[PDB]
Amino acid sequence: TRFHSFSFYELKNVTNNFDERPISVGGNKMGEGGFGVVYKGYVNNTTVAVKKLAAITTEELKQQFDQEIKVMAKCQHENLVELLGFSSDGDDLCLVYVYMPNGSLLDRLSCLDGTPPLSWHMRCKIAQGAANGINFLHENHHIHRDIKSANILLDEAFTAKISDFGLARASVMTSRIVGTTAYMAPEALRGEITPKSDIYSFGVVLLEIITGLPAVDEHREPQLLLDIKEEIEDEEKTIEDYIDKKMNDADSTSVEAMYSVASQCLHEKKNKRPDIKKVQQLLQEMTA
Ligand SMILES: CN1CCC(n2cc(Nc3nc(OC4(C)CC4)c4nc(-c5cnn(C)c5)ccc4n3)cn2)CC1
Ligand SMILES: CN1CCC(n2cc(Nc3nc(OC4(C)CC4)c4nc(-c5cnn(C)c5)ccc4n3)cn2)CC1
Ligand SMILES: CN1CCC(n2cc(Nc3nc(OC4(C)CC4)c4nc(-c5cnn(C)c5)ccc4n3)cn2)CC1
Ligand SMILES: CN1CCC(n2cc(Nc3nc(OC4(C)CC4)c4nc(-c5cnn(C)c5)ccc4n3)cn2)CC1
Repeated sequence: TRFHSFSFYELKNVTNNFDERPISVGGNKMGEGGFGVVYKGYVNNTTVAVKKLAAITTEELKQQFDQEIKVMAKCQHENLVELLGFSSDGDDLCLVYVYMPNGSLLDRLSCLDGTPPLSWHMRCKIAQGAANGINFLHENHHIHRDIKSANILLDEAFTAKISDFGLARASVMTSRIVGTTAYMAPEALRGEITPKSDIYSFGVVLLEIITGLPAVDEHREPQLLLDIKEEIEDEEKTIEDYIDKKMNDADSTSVEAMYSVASQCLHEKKNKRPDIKKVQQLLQEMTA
């Protein structure tokens, strides 16, 4: 697959000079990370998302921009975001993607901008879709290294689409430890590079789908959502205590079936964790 080489001013045109005001206000800014700002645009009579990279050295940022392109050139799947083009220019790095009508999983779980809560049926399909996207990357010998709800984007049909490949690796140890701390496997925080870590991170994403809570809340007991696993095992709290109350269609059997998959993904021992193929098989058996 080949990408369109855009000019910074030819991208400044579609985003109305990268209007930093929100969409609701009438601007073009639709969100931010980690590591730049996602902007709304229209080009070839189609809506696009333009991410403007912000500088955590600028030489290391350029490497992630390059990794992104390399992975996006090789990998293409139904449950993966598609790269449209990029702007190289003089210290101005921008990536172009197709606009995701429903934004991110993080934002739909928090009902940001007054969006309706996701039903348990929509949540099961989003989890299945995301596991299919991770399956494609693991089959194509890639490790994402940053599986999180802000990187699981959603289209008009709520089709889960994995994004941000700026840290992905082919198929081990490393001195430069990267990823999101609230989602990292114990061994990943220790410098190991294994697709078994991507499973741990997906286990956190699943607890977010069950609870509607963020992975980390400094003003919460426990601060890390992955710790609720221990509270449940210790009978300190139940799964019912943690189930998102913003659902009317969540049956106790399939919620506990999804919790079982998350609990297994969240094993301390990377080898005692199921592979993405077992994850997909369990998530499929959950909608039966
Ligand atoms: C600082 N940086 C700014 C941006 C700059 N730049 C890149 C392009 N275009 C481009 N670059 C590719 O190489 C990489 C990813 C940059 C290293 C590339 N690679 C593949 C490919 C196919 N299979 N695989 C495994 C990879 C396909 C298409 C590609 N197109 C234009 N400007 C590079 C330097
Ligand atoms: C200042 N800077 C401006 C921009 C300029 N620049 C141009 C490119 N274009 C590019 N580069 C590739 O390089 C590698 C090998 C991926 C890294 C590349 N590779 C493949 C390919 C297909 N199979 N494999 C194994 C690789 C296809 C197309 C490609 N296009 C990248 N940077 C550099 C200097
Ligand atoms: C300031 N600067 C602006 C940009 C301008 N510039 C344009 C290019 N375009 C380019 N460069 C490639 O490769 C090199 C030179 C980076 C390594 C390249 N490679 C492949 C390819 C296909 N298979 N493989 C394995 C590689 C395809 C297309 C490519 N296009 C390079 N510099 C120079 C001056
Ligand atoms: C009420 N409504 C307000 C509007 C709302 N909404 C829709 C979008 N569309 C969107 N947003 C992206 O980014 C986020 C979620 C803002 C941060 C995004 N990102 C990429 C991407 C792929 N890789 N990388 C590195 C980035 C591709 C496509 C995208 N599409 C944003 N908000 C829906 C609900």
